[PDB]
Amino acid sequence: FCRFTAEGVQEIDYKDIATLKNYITESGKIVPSRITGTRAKYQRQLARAIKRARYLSLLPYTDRH
Amino acid sequence: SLSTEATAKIVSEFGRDANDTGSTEVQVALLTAQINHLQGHFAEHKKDHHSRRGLLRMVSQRRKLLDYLKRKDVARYTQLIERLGLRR
Amino acid sequence: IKVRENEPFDVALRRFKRSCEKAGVLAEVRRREFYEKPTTERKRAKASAVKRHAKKLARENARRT
Amino acid sequence: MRHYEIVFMVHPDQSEQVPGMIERYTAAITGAEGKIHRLEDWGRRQLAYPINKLHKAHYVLMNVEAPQEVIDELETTFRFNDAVIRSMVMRTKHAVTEAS
Amino acid sequence: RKQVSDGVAHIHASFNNTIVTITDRQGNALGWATAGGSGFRGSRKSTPFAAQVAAERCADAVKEYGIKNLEVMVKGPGPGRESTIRALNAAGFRITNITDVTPIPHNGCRPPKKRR
RNA sequence: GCUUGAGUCUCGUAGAGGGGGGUAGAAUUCCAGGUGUAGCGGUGAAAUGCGUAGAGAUCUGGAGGAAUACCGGUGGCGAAGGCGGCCCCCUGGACGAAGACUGACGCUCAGGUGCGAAAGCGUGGGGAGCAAACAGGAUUAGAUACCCUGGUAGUCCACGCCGUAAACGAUGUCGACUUGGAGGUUGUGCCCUUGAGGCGUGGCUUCCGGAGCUAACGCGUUAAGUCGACCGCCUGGGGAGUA
Repeated sequence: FCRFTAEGVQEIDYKDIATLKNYITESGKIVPSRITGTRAKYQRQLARAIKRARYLSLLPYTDRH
Repeated sequence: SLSTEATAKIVSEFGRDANDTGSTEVQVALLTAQINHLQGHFAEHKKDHHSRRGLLRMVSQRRKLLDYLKRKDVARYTQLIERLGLRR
Repeated sequence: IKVRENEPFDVALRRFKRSCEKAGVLAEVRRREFYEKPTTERKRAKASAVKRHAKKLARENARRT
Repeated sequence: MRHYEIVFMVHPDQSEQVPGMIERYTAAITGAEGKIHRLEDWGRRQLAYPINKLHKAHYVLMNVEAPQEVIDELETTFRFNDAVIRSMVMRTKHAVTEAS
Repeated sequence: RKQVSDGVAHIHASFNNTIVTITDRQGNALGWATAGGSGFRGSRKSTPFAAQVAAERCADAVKEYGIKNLEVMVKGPGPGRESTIRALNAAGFRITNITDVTPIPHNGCRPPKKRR
C-alpha cells in the first residue's frame, strides 16, 4: 500500500470527515499505519484530525453513543 | 523571540550596512535584546528550566564575544558597552 | 461489538468482530501500572521480532532434507 | 497578523439568534481592524454523541484573522453563553476559503 | 406484569462468576439468575456450563412477562459470555442484537498490583 | 591578514522540548432515585468482608479526583533526569536549501554555579483509584511473607528542601581518519511531477557484519579501530564508602 496524502499536496483537515471514516475502525478507534500503509508523517497528523473531529462531535469516541 | 523586523532594526544601527549581520558588534547587541526580552518571560513562570538553558547559553555567548572584542580593539569595546549599558 | 445480522443465528459472525481487541485490552488493564516493565517487555518483543526476520531470511539456504 | 479557524456549535432552540450572533462577532473583529476570510455556516447537523443529553447542534465556522487580545475577549463570550456549546479557537499559517 | 414483548438480556461475565439479568427497552429489570445460585460453587462457578444453567434458570421466571425477542449485552472477559447466548436461542428467543459493552478506560484509574 | 573551525542572519521543516491557562470523552468510586431478589465478592480451595435495614446486577441524574485507550511505532524531542488526549498564550534548541556576514572569536576544565527519577521533608490545599504501615482471613511445623478482604501516610496541586538510583550504552567531552549491507525517521536538489518514478545529497537513529582491536564475550564510521586535546578516575579481597 501507499499514502494518498503523499500522492497529492493536500492537507488532512478535521472538516473533511468523509475521508476520515475510512481511517477509523467500526468502533471509533484509529487504524494503525501498519495496516493502512500511510506515511508516518501523515499518520501523525491524521490522528490529530481524528482527535479534533472527536471533540467537535463529527466522529464518535466509542460506539456506545 | 526577537521578531524579524526587530532583528533588521538592530543590524542597521550597529552594523556597517543591512547585510553586515555577523560582526562582533552587532552580535553583542542582538544577544542583549534577546537577553533583555526573555527577562520578561522569566519574570513570571520561573520554572522554565529547559528555556533558561537557552538564555544561559546566549548569556555566556555574549561574554565570549565581549572578551574577544576587548582583545581586538579596546576602543570599540568601551564604545559598545556604554551604548547598551553593561558591566553590571 | 454490534452484530444485528439477519437469517440463521450463530454468533459465529460475532466472534470475528469481538475477539479482535476486546480481551487483550481488558486483561492488561486487569492489574499493575507497571510504569517501566511495558518498556522491558516492549523492547524484548521487537528484539525477538527481528530474530524472526533475520533468521528466516537466512534459513532459506537449505533444509537438510 | 494572526490567523484563526474558529468553529463553535450553537444550541438548536436558539438557531434564529445565529445570524444575529454572527454579525455580533464580526462587528467586533472588523471594528478592531480585522480581516475576515470565511463565514461558512453548516446548519443543524447530527452529533456523534449527546452533548448535555442533546443531539443535532448548529455548527458555525468563521476562519477569521484577528489580533490575539481581540479574540481573547471572544472565547470568554463563548464561556458566558448557554446557547454556545463547544467552541474551538484554532490556527493555521494561512487561513483559507471554502473547505467543507 | 405489563406483558412486555422486546427486552434486553445483560450478561455480566466476571472471571469468578457470571450474572445474567433480563430487562426491557426502558432499562428497569425483570429477573436475574447467577452461576453461584444454580448449585455451582467454588471452582465450578468459572465454567461456561454454569453460565448455561444460569441462563435457563433466567429463561424461566420470565415466562410471566412473555418475552420472545431480546437483545444480548455481554460485559467481562468471562469463561461464559457465549455459551450463555446459546442457551437463549435454544430456549425460544429471537436474538436481534448482540452487543459488547465491557468497560474500557481510556487510561484512567490505577489498577492493583500484579499478584505473585 | 585569510576562511576551512566557531558564530550571526535570511527562508523553511519536523517534534510526548519546557512553562501557564482552558477543555473533552472513556472508566473507577461515592451519593440519590426507579426496577428487581438472594446472593455477591474472592480463591488452587476457603474464609474474613458485603447483603433481606434490599446487596450484586440494571437504568437515569449528580458530585469529585486522577490518568489520557486506539493512534503508538529497536518512532520523535531534550544536556541528562525526563516528556504522551485536545486548544490557546509565552518560550528553548536542533536541522535543511541557497546565499550573505564577522574573521580563530576555538576545545577542554580543578574549584565554582545551575539542573537533576522515585521515595522522603516543611507549610498550605486536594484526596477517585492505588497503596507502605497497620488490621483481619488463609496457607504453613512456624508465616511476623508471598495469597485474600480492608486500609493510613504517600501518590495529586502550589511554593521551598533533599541532591540520591543498575542516575546504565555499567562506554567523559571534542576533533580527524579508516571496507560494506538492510532499514527507520526527517529536510532537500536534479531529471520524463510526465506514474506512489529514477538519480542524488544532508541530519538524527536501529540492526548485522569486514579489517583491526579485545583475556574472551564482543565492539565495529554513532568503535571498545587508528590518532590528537583536556578532564574525571583506578592501584589485592574483607574492614568500608564505614569511623
